[PDB]
Amino acid sequence: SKRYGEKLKEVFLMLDNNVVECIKEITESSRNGKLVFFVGAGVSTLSDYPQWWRLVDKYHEELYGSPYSSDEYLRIPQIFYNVKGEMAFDGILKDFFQVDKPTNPIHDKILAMNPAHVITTNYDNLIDTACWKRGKYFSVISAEEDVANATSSRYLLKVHGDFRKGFKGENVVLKEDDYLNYDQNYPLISNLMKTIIATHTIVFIGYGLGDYNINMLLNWVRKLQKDSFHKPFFIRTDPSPIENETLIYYENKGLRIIDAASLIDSNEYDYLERYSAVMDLLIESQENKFITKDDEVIDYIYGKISPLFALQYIRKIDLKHVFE
Amino acid sequence: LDNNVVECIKEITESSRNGKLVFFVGAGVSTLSDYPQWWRLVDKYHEELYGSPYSSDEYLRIPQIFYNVKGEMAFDGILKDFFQVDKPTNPIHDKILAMNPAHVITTNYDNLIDTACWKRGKYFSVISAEEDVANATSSRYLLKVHGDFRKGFKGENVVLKEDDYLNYDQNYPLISNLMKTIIATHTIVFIGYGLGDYNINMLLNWVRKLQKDSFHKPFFIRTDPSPIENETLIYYENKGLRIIDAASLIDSNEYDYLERYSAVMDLLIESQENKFITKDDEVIDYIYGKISPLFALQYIRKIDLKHVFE
Amino acid sequence: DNNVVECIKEITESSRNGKLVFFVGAGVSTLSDYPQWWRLVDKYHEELYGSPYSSDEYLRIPQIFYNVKGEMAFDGILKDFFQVDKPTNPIHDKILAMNPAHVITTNYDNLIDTACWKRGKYFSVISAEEDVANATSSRYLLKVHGDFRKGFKGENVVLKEDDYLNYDQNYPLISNLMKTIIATHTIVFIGYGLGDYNINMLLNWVRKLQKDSFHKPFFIRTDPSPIENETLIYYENKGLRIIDAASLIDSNEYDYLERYSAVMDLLIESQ
Amino acid sequence: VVECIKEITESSRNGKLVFFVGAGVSTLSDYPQWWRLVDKYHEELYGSPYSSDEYLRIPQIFYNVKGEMAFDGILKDFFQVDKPTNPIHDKILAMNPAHVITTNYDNLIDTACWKRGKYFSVISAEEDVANATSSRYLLKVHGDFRKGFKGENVVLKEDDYLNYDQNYPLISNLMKTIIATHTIVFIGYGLGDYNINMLLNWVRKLQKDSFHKPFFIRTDPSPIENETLIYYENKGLRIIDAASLIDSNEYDYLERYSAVMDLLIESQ
Ligand SMILES: NC(=O)c1ccc[n+]([C@@H]2O[C@H](COP(=O)([O-])OP(=O)(O)OC[C@H]3O[C@@H](n4cnc5c(N)ncnc54)[C@H](O)[C@@H]3O)[C@@H](O)[C@H]2O)c1
Ligand SMILES: NC(=O)c1ccc[n+]([C@@H]2O[C@H](COP(=O)([O-])OP(=O)(O)OC[C@H]3O[C@@H](n4cnc5c(N)ncnc54)[C@H](O)[C@@H]3O)[C@@H](O)[C@H]2O)c1
Ligand SMILES: NC(=O)c1ccc[n+]([C@@H]2O[C@H](COP(=O)([O-])OP(=O)(O)OC[C@H]3O[C@@H](n4cnc5c(N)ncnc54)[C@H](O)[C@@H]3O)[C@@H](O)[C@H]2O)c1
Ligand SMILES: NC(=O)c1ccc[n+]([C@@H]2O[C@H](COP(=O)([O-])OP(=O)(O)OC[C@H]3O[C@@H](n4cnc5c(N)ncnc54)[C@H](O)[C@@H]3O)[C@@H](O)[C@H]2O)c1
Repeated sequence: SKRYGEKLKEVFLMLDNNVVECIKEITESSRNGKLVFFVGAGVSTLSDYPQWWRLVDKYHEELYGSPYSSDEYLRIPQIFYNVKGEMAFDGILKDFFQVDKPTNPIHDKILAMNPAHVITTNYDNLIDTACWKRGKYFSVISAEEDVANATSSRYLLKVHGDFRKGFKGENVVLKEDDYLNYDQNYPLISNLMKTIIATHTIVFIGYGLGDYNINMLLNWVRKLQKDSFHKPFFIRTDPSPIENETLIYYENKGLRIIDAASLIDSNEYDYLERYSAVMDLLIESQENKFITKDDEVIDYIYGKISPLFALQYIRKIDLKHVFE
Repeated sequence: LDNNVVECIKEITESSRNGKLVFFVGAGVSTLSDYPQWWRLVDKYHEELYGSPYSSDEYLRIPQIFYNVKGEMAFDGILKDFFQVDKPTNPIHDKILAMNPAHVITTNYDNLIDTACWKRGKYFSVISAEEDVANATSSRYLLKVHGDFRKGFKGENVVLKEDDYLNYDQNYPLISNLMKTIIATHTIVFIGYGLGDYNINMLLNWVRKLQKDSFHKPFFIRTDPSPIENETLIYYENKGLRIIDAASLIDSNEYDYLERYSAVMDLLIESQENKFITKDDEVIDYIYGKISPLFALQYIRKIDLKHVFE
Repeated sequence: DNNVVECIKEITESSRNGKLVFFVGAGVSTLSDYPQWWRLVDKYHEELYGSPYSSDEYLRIPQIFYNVKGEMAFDGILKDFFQVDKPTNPIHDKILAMNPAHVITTNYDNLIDTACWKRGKYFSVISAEEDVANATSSRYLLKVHGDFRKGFKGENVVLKEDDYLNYDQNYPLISNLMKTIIATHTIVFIGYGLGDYNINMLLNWVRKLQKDSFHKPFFIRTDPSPIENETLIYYENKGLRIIDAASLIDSNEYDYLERYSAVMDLLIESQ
Repeated sequence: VVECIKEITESSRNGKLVFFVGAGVSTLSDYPQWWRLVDKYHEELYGSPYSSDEYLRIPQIFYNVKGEMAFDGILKDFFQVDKPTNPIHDKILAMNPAHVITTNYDNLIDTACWKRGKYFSVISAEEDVANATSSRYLLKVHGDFRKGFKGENVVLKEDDYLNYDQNYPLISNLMKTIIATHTIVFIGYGLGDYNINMLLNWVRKLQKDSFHKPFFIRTDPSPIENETLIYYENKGLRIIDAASLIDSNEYDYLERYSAVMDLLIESQ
């Protein structure tokens, strides 16, 4: 623990200026309550939740008997649904996603950032349980109707649905038709997601850069007026570092990319190490662990105290809350 | 009043108490403060374009023709000289504010709602442009979907010409999405709008595409001089609107619009604290609504009960 | 003027070259004593409320009547108002004689159909999705808004507000054919007003085309008064080359047939 | 296959048969497959070398970072070649197509039509739609290099495909009209090709029986899987498989091309 903390401190000390600025911005958004987390399949896989390539390859085994491009990801489930029946599709869905898995530490770190909302394409309930444990209530929206009757100000928006109503394929977006008619089938959910993106600070965690949903979001963001939105933060946790060409392309596309592999060296299959590196960097920056010089000490104290310069006297009891 | 009107009042007041009431204020409320109606601008454009002096499509066409012909400078100058006039804030603006709306969406370019919010001591983050959406300093929005003249009395800051309406979804994606989200997640009351209004019917067309029971029917405060024909009410209520008719609300003249608006506004406000229970069944229903959640607890302190009943 | 004669010369060259298609509207059908649309709108309004129309009302009133009274009443009114033997007015004969490549008509009557049949000029009539795929002829008489060939019902026609709302979804093949014919031929807009809903929709579509990637359609404005200069320039920059019958000749308000006949026969002679 | 060849022969005799020539036919003429040029782009970006997304993205990434000049330079060095027209070109033209629609941006089909004596008003840009001087059309729906080997004249990157309708309204309208008014036979197209699937997505919007189901000539080595065949025939494509039509070698594609084309021609 102490060794890991010291190594994280050294990593922060040798961190690049752009990455430290990104960390500062994310921490400021968290302090302001305007931080939204967009969780992908990486966080779900961190809890060994069934991966989608597995589902697609069982579908392909049923279709052709021998067990995958990105287009295939949507075509194969569609071919199974059409050639086969919806009953077999739903049976596979239930047999595979009808499992109970723990909430890996990345869920805890995501919830510990105090995100205003947690958007996710994951049909699992890991994030819901994680927010239940922490005692903060998130109104879960996974169907069109759920949008209207939202109980709380904080949203847990599963943009692709989930299996709360049942392990049926009409509850989730998995096949090609679901994606083609998503705008027509999920008007309210899509509008809510876009509004949350526009009004909040979005951090993409668990997504590959070439993911379908990320590219769709960037396509939509292209339409927005220049400088009318804040560039979302993209936590990239792929094994190998990010190529400079891809990094520049996707940063010009509208992302501020924090590459986990570029901060901490780890084994090719040590995804949890990279997720933890990024999330722990953010959390410790939140937890004042990385402030060492007296200059940063004065800056932190001033940031906490200066607003109180407007008041004539501050109760000593209040000073406790002033310093959390 | 009629049972359906009382039900609309109850729903509106419950939403206002819960903080989930959004007010969609049209041009009628602004005109209530003598603000120049758009038809005045359209007639001025027609008089400048032709010898002298409008359909719904002409509303957008004549400004568009004047633009294309006489220049953005001329269009802008007409708008500036016609709109750069200070006006007072109506008692109906203050009634709307006193309803405690979560958000106030409006298709008005004036600051009358802005001035009323500033006077009433209500802090709303004003969203009149695309950049304002991300810069919203508060969680309650005063959303001018058609822009305004805060940046300047320019024709590019507001949606007046036909081209502006044609490319609205492309020029105001953030604002349009925000309006649709607020409509979906809130209780919407339309005031100052004609039932055949362009914006109202565009919103109804959008709602047509939603799921059958995935949204709450917006409340439409209709304040035209004559009572709504039963055929029109049937047509528009089947389209997702719950209409509170002011003409049916009270007897009034043909051109006393302030009284018609104030009837509905006051009837809503005074019902804010009204239990709306007269028979014993309603009283017992209200008491059960107050006391049933406490059935989970084994015992309730009597001194606590005062908070249960406010 | 140079403009009028040059436009008519262009029309005649299109006719001679064989790339001429006529977009026939409501005025041409109204000439031969055919109920104007606002007459049916007034009929629906009277049935709805008992007393008597903007562009939006044109669609909404039939839509309101269909929604409340029902589809059966809508179809009954349509039948009793449109089932009638009517004569092919001289403008039909003139347009046919101009040897159009195709006839694209927003009118749901059979007038142009009967004119073609009895005049010897054969067109494959396309008024429904099934027509486009299986049409014997290569030259189409395209009724974009359908007609009553199958039956006097509102489902075969585009009248209500919802019919115009879902036209692209409901008439993909017909709309594609119309736009292709507009792109690949010379369009003469006869029987339409400048502020027409259909004309403005077509101009909206044209606005999205590549700059000077098409030939501006010819708009025959057979209206009572002369066209205002500002309106004329506005609609000429919208991709329309307008030939006005209120400036070509002089007549009174009700001489609509005279305006049509003049603006058509003069072009015919110029060829 | 008998009914499909009967229908194709009927269309050819009547004159209402159109051919959709894909990249496969030009590849037959040793014209580089698209994935080869995608690998070329991927080599100058990351240094060392394919789904549809990457197909459209690698060119897009190179265009964005490297610039327009490098994109056009690679295009010029990659397409400044002359390739003989296959016997497949001649066989396809032997049916006297009403129109020929191809996504290939080469000039193989133009030269084949010239040599065989047929005349098609080749359309490859927007301004060519109005100026066409014939009812016969050769619709190059993805542009051409006739105006020069410039990136903006063709549709081969992600941005081009995304804004195709907004940039090719007339060409898209003409293609859809030709498909609706004719019977279409697809030749040299991947059964899972992006353009073919976009066409199928558009077709699923049309009302049932309002269009002739297009013929898809599949020339892959292995026979089309029964599940894939059933799915893509339900979608609206009548699939004729050359792999199952006659046994063939894996890398000998011309044999299946000729098998299908000559089985259609001899069926005349
Ligand atoms: N062709 C295919 O797409 C395919 C098919 C079957 C299996 N696989 C294998 O599955 C493995 C992982 O899933 P994927 O293929 O969808 O990755 P992916 O590259 O498609 O998804 C990448 C994103 O998901 C996260 N992620 C990926 N793998 C993870 C893992 N094992 N644990 C935790 N987070 C992970 C990463 O954070 C990354 O941002 C890969 O090694 C892949 O080779 C791939
Ligand atoms: N061409 C024109 O439309 C035109 C031009 C000049 C005058 N007028 C007449 O003057 C009045 C202008 O209003 P409109 O026709 O645009 O209404 P409208 O029907 O277009 O607007 C409807 C809404 O505006 C409100 N409203 C209407 N008139 C109002 C007024 N004078 N003061 C405050 N609120 C009002 C109503 O509450 C109603 O909900 C109308 O009575 C109209 O007949 C119309
Ligand atoms: N539409 C209405 O609500 C309304 C109200 C009063 C009068 N009118 C009548 O409408 C006619 C023209 O006005 P509009 O353009 O608004 O009508 P409209 O909506 O019928 O326009 C049809 C177009 O066709 C041509 N046309 C018009 N009347 C014709 C006729 N009798 N025969 C042949 N062609 C004709 C003109 O180009 C006209 O613009 C006049 O006869 C007028 O008496 C209509
Ligand atoms: N996940 C993936 O997508 C994946 C993975 C590994 C390999 N591959 C593919 O293996 C491919 C081998 O070729 P392919 O069959 O997939 O081609 P293809 O996918 O480009 O199919 C193109 C079409 O053109 C025709 N064609 C293909 N090759 C031809 C040739 N040499 N000559 C004439 N016509 C030809 C084919 O019959 C097919 O109709 C590579 O292009 C590569 O993309 C794909």
